[PDB]
Amino acid sequence: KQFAVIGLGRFGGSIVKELHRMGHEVLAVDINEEKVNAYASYATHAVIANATEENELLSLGIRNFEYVIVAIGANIQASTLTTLLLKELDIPNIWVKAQNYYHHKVLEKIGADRIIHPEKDMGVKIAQSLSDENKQFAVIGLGRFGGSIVKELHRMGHEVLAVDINEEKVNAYASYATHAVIANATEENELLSLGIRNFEYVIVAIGANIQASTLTTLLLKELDIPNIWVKAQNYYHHKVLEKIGADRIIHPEKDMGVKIAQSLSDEN
Amino acid sequence: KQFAVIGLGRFGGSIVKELHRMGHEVLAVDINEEKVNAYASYATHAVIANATEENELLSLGIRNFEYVIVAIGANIQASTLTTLLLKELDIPNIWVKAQNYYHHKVLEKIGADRIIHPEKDMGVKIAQSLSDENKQFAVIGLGRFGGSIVKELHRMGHEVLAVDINEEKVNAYASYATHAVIANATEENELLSLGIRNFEYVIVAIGANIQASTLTTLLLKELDIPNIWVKAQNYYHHKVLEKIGADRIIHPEKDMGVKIAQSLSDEN
Amino acid sequence: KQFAVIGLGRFGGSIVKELHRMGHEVLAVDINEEKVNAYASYATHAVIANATEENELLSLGIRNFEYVIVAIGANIQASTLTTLLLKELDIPNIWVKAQNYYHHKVLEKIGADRIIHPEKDMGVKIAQSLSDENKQFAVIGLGRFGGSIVKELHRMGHEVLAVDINEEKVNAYASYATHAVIANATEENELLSLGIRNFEYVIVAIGANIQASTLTTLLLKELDIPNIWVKAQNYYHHKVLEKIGADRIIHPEKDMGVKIAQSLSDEN
Amino acid sequence: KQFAVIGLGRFGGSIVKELHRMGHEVLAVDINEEKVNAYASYATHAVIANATEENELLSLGIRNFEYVIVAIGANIQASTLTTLLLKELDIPNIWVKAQNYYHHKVLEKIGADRIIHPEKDMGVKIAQSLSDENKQFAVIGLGRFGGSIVKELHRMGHEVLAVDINEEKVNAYASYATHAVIANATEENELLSLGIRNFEYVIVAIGANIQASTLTTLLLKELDIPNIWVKAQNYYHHKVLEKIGADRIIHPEKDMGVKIAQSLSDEN
Amino acid sequence: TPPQVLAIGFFLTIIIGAVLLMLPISTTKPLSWIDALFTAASATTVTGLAVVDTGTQFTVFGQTVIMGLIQIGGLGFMTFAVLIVMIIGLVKVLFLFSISIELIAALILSIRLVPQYGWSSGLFASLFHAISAFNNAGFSLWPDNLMSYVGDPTVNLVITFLFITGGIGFTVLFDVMKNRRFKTFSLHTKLMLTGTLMLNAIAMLTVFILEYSNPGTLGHLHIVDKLWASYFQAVTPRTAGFNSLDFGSMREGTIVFTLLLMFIGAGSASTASGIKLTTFIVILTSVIAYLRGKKETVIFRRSIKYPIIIKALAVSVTSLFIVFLGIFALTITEQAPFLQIVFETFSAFGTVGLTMGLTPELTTAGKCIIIVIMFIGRIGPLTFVFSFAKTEQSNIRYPDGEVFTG
Amino acid sequence: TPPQVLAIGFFLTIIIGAVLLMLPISTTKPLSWIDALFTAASATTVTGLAVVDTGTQFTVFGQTVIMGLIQIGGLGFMTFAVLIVMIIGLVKVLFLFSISIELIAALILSIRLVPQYGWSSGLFASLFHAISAFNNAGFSLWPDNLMSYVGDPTVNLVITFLFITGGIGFTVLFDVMKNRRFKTFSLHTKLMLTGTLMLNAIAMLTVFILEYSNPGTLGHLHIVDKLWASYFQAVTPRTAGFNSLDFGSMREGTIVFTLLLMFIGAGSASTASGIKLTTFIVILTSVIAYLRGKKETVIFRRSIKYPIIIKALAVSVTSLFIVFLGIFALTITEQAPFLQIVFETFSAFGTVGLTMGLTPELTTAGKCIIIVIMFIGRIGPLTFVFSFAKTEQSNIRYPDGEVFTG
Repeated sequence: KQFAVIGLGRFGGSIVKELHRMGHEVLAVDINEEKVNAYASYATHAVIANATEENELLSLGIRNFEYVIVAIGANIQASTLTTLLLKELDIPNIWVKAQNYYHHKVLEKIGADRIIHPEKDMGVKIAQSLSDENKQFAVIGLGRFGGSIVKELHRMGHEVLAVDINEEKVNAYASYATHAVIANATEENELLSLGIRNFEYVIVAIGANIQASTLTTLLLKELDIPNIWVKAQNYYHHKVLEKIGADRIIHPEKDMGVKIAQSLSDEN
Repeated sequence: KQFAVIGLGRFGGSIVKELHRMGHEVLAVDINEEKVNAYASYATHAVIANATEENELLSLGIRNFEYVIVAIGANIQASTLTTLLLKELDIPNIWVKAQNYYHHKVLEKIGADRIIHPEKDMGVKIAQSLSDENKQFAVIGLGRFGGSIVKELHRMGHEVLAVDINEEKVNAYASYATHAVIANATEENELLSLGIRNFEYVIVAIGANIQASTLTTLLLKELDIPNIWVKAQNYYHHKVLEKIGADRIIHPEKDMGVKIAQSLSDEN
Repeated sequence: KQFAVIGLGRFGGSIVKELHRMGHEVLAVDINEEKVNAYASYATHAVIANATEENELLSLGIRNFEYVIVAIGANIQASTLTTLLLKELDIPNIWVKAQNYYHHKVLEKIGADRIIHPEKDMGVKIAQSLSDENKQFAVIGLGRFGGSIVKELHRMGHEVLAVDINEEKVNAYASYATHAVIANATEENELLSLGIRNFEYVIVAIGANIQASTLTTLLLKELDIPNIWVKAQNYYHHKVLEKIGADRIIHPEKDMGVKIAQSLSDEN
Repeated sequence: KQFAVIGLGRFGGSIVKELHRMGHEVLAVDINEEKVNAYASYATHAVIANATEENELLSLGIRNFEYVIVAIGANIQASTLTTLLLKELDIPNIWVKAQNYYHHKVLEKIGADRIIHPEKDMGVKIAQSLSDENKQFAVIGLGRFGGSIVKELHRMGHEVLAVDINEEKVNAYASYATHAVIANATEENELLSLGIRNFEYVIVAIGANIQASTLTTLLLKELDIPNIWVKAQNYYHHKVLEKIGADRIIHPEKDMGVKIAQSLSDEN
Repeated sequence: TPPQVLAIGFFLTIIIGAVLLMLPISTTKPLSWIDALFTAASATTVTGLAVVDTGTQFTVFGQTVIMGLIQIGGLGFMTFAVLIVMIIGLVKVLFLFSISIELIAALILSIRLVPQYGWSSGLFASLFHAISAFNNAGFSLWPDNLMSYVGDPTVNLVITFLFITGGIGFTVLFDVMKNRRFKTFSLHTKLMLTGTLMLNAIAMLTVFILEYSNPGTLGHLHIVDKLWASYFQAVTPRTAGFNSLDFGSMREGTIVFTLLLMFIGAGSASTASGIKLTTFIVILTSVIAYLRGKKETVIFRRSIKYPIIIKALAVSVTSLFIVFLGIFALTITEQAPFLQIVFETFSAFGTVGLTMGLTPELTTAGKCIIIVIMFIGRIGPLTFVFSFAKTEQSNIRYPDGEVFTG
Repeated sequence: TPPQVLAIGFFLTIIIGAVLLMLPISTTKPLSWIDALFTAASATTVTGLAVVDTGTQFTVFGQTVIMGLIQIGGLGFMTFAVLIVMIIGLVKVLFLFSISIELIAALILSIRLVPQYGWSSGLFASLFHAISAFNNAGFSLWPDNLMSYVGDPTVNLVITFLFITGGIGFTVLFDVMKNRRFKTFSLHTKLMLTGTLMLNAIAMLTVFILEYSNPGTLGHLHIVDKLWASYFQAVTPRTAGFNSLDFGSMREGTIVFTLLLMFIGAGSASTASGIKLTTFIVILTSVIAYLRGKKETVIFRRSIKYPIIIKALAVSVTSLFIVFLGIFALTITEQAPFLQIVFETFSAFGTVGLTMGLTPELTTAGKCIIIVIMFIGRIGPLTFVFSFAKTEQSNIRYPDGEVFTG
């Protein structure tokens, strides 16, 4: 009934706006005010507070909330110490956004009721969208997202042409894909020689700078790739990719928040 | 009759392929071989040589060429010392690509029969294309190119809303434009507050990184700007700006080489 | 009786060698083998293991050790998750090296029997060495170490001329010192104008690059400063500062480990 | 009789001070005023001017000066165009500071009466000081200075243990030295295994970061190296190396100017 | 240390075993001080040579100790894959699995057609050969050295499966077990299966074409007995050491191909080999890629990284460089034919077992060196040199050095 | 194209020269269709083999065509080397410098102790051998193939200097000229001088220790005549082709070392070789570094870059792989001893010239293949394969492939 989301990052902002969309009370709160300002009309109560101070948690009546969400990115100690305080107020259900693998383990021993990996848990959902959408699968960029789709599609039993810019990731994904390839998706000859033309589903999950993501898809659309699915970064990345011919665009940080905002609504 | 182009950069490559297109003999030559390879069928004779060594200029019969073109970019000494050697072989007409202002002066006292500024001389031609095309003119990015159009459009007597990322350039262009403005073309509010929507002709000459060039035009096209003219950098920058809605794209060195390759053909 | 130190950094290496010096058994262990090799005869048992894996904590008989020391610097999660596992094995006394302030809080709710701030806790010990050594006090560089001495000396009731390169620290230390000054210790005029000649005890706690530390002490020795105390970084820093005329050199982690190695010895 | 030095850099500053020391008229002048201020009492006439403008050369009576010195570093065109103007005023003797090899060539065809390479021409003089000083020679850092001493000492016929941080220089100096070695002078084991102890004369010409210069000498002084000669950068680099135990310190910028200031005096 | 332990340690099982058999209980006729440190060296190196015949000269005590030394040589083989795996818990599996396939394929499948000699010579001769077959020894009981079982279906089918699978590396042994899929085998395991069978086809073809009309061996055999020889003749130079036909009465060309066929070992782990099959493939196919323009050496669309190239080259030249030293130091020691001196050395270093009739007629001076040949070859030319090699670490690079070789 | 032109082009000088000699003017006794395409192939390949004796079977015209054909072959290598150097103006020097040291060291220094036979056979026999010596041919006039000049000082001193320097790279030929300093020689040139002389000392020691008591050749020669043979027999396996003593009456061990001594060519630029000396050094010393620890193969404190390693390995295995094919494809073709079949092949592929007495008794079936051996070995195994090798450029990389070989 009473919902509260801490940390207005990309993930924690996509749950405050979605839970408010259907019509549920959301106690949004972030460490500074720059984000809390733009979310003044996107939540039941917008608050500027630091989730590490005890008196700011009590004065906020946070214990009346059966569902607290910690989406503070960047420094992990802000994410951990928060849930450490929440588990002391006997919060019924605390949901936390973890960063790496060890963050999963430490939060599990604190008492974190739920842990969500926006990049990982999204890849397994996209790897289900590509499976139920139909043969030839190819994922470019073995980031956290691009690695969770190569790992999942291979689990179901589908051919995956995994390929990343360097080999450090392609090495650990040698037994995680049908064909692990070390290539740069911006070079034409590396796209042709890889027989990428034969792949109806290309996934550009390259992270970091946008040009590697875009130029890839730009080349893919030239090879008449039937369905190109791309991992975008910011809003302008969506618009430009939409005008290139990107058949599908996925926001791991945003699209996951709307799914979690559906998991908290149907949970009561 | 006999044409020879030294340095196969973007400029020196656009004159070798153009003069060869009509059907004129071109002795293309550059310091490395990486470029001379791709221009083996784009010239009458592709040669790998350093234009600073005497024996390589003599053994190439360069003296038989009444028109030698020094397009070696990057460091200037390769450009200067070349023409310095060429003016010793009594070359009838030496045409040189200068870089900055002092390059113009030093090459002038060497004996350079002609000097070309690809970024500058192109802006004055575009400032002629925008004038004969029709009222409200605005040029973003006060680079060498974007500065040569604000200077020339204001010269004839047309309103120019000059604007660049930083103020260092906007200062020197205070009396060179109808309105000098310091703004970042990536921020929407700075584009709206500048009344940029009223300008039928927006010029994005922000050089260096491409995202500042692109994102700008992406915003401009959202404001339904009638005619956006953009300065592209590489081949892929041409493709991406084309799918955004760029009403025209200008390659300062490429488009200038074809004009010089027309000045050398009609000169004899 | 049973001593074990995890993480062979500068702090955790100065306790394995000190406890081994007196004649106490030390179970040294670090994440990589690069350090475990050099400490093969500096401890009772040198082991290569990762403190986050359970099976490597059990197979090492770590529970038989009443005193476990977590000195793993750099990432905090390695420091935290370790103590989290240690407290599960009912370790009698766990001593941990915290990094920032929040690290102190989170480690306190896990069950850490003791927390040591090598930079901070050493400043308060030096602030006692300077007090019992005699009038005019001045500390350069408001780092973690240099901030822990301006606050301690001001507590007893001694004049402190605090000064840092920028103002961000000097602002928070305006009421923590007799005089908060914003200055760069490399400029002669800023040293003369601050009346630094009248101070018999100068402390250079500027961390990070060594040249700022050295050059300061170089200038101080020119004004005939009676006693200069410097925070060195590496071994060569100790040597070069020694040939400059540094009256005192302090290694906050090294000198703290030998004190903790004495607190653990006399604790049983 | 009439002397004038253009550009008050490290080189052009060390000539204005030396010529004024013995007692000769010096028309010092630099592009801006920051340098011309400190040299107001260091020259017969301190002037703020740009040597590329004709009217500034005429109004200064520069033609009355038989000896003009262009010491303007950084951009080469400022150096070249200056001498280009001077040769027009029929300046009897123009001496120029060249930067790279092509600068030597282009200035040579302008009419430059003399060209000086401070880093190069100094190494050949040091290579003469080490020869007449006695057997085992070793030069660290194959910069322009450290490369001109390995090239010269090998010319007369003396053993040179050339060694630089990376291989790119040690490759081109394989037949220019008795032993070309690729090593970092900051690692102890690389200094011992190279038998550097057997070398009575070690030269640290590692430019760029001072710490590689210093730390090297710091190590060398530990090996009881009889005579360590070091290339310092700034004034403070002179003081710190002096307290380490550097037997000799050379300023290629400064020390060469006092030699040219002696060449222009004894020339009339 | 890991290298030196296997060098001097494996040397002691030779010496101690050379007195376990020189004892008057295991030797009927006087065993000279020379012919005792050799035959005990050949069983522990699982080589297949012997100055004296093992079945008649040695009693039941002289044959069981040979079996034990063969088991010892198979164990040191099991150590080399434990080295391969890392680059304790397995040690249970490897030896237990040895005596498993060694018993069920001997006292059950090899005792089917050998119970003829009774139970005093049918129970033992069916078990003695599998400890030597599976281990790729070459030590046979009857003096015929399996020559009597030319076209016996049981022998050629049972014993081959012993030194073949026993001859492939532990990896492919262990890999096919838990993997078991036609497409999930790793690079190395997928290599062996292909190269093993494919080469046997080239080998059975070679022996069958050249020894087809040879009236001495295979020439007058029946149509079915002609396959049991060519097949077995072409599967036994894999350091097996069994004779289906005699090698001292064959065309000169066949012996040549065997010198190469016995030179190249079989399997990395193997059971015994001079230069493992994997080494030959890599070296050869890497050159084939040099004639093509491919910058890198890619196989099975899973390109091998550069280190495997130089190590294969080292093991390659070393075996040749040593076998050459043997052919040289034996042509002068003993007045013997040249074709036999070359065959003997390739076999001695390969622990191959096939001998053209020179091993009984080995002199003393040529023995001590030959004992080293089988010693160096079994222990492998790489893990053997690492012992007495003072490892040196260079920290400083040096200028480029141009040099022609074309 | 640069590879193919040298392949099919050098093939024509063989064919055209094979009719320049079978003409009834140059042949006394009938020259069969088989023994004509051979001897003309050996001179152009400067190999040193011949089905028929060159001095008695061929008239003045025959020896002239052989002689001039050898000059063409040495010129072809002279171009072969120059191409290796850079990867027109010199072509004057090299041929002019050829006929210079070929004339001043023949018609002046070789006509000193040969004017005995008159001027019809003393002026010619002193010029014919130097175009063959300096080019490392092995074609001698008198049937004894220089056996008559066992210990004559003029012969062992004049001819050796011809095929040694001619046999070292034109690099070290050209290098010592303008450099001329003891310390300024490049890596490759400094290599040759060391490896050339040093190996000759090992080779004279070998021939002198083994052929010392051998009553056939060298056993009962005088004390001084014993050095003129051990030395010369130690320097003639360098693709020279001259017999100071007969090889068909030597200890079996001596012949063995020669197979290796003749296998390794001498110098890259050189005069003719199966696998140039530089190749052997690199391959071997690169392994010596592996057995220790140096992360790179550094020689003379001027480390060679990685590409030289793979190319040297390629030239290595190719020569062996082909020579083995020859030894195999000849043991069956002709009923000959085994030691001679192996000696012949190593020599045929190295263009070595030393023959144990099998070249006159070569059958027809074994000839057309042997003609290819000298053809392939002379043209070098690398620049010969690049012709009919469709060069294939790989642009995409592949995953790591684990595989062990120890």
